[PDB]
Amino acid sequence: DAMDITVSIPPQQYFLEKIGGDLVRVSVLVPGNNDPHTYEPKPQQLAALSEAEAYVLIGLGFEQPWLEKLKAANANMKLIDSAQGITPLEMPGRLMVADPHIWLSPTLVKRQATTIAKELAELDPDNRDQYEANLAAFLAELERLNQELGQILQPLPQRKFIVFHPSWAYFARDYNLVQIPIEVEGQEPSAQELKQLIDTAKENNLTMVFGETQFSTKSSEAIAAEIGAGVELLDPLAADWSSNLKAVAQKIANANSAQP
Ligand SMILES: [Zn+2]
Repeated sequence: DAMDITVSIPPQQYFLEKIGGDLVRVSVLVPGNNDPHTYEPKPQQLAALSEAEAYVLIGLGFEQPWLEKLKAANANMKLIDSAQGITPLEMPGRLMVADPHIWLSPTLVKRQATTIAKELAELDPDNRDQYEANLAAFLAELERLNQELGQILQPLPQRKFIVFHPSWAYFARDYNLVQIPIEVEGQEPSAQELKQLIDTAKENNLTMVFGETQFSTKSSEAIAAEIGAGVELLDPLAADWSSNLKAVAQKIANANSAQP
């Protein structure tokens, strides 16, 4: 019957569905409207883990906060580090911690899905073919999306974009963009740092402040007001992954192109 796999975030469900089809029944630990960095799994969720045949970790220390509770919920549960074999980027803040947001890189997702499929075929060999097949289809979908995002951003005069939460480092890396984070987690306590950001923005004529759906937009609205730019939201946990990245790229493009 359908194999019960659990994942940390909505985007992973997208990948598991593409790879597993009706052979998997995916459960998500962190809701899309929540900040996974300060998320605490609920008791009902820990209880349900006893049925999970495996759990797909994002890796790179993303699940560290509840990593142990997971093993305690089920030691038999196979932990799938979907980030293995990938060279990570350093976090914007402290330059000695890996950046976990690799699920927003189409190219890197190819690797993530490949690790998932390989692992699903080990627990359920009979369907090894459907997994490898679904994987191939998905990969090709990825290269397509990758190429599509490239034609939207490549010609953009402006390569920098201001974000609240720094969750697009890997995405901005693939398409030669630079995210300027409003939030930090261990950098310089310079209370005026946000002022340097505003002046840099004004001089480069940045026209938009991209806040994240999972966080308050207060500080982004203020920043934007001061820079004279607009405020838009990007949803890094959107379940509708593929279509979401395209909308994102499109917003970037509308903001980083010669303006009216
Ligand atoms: Zn994040």
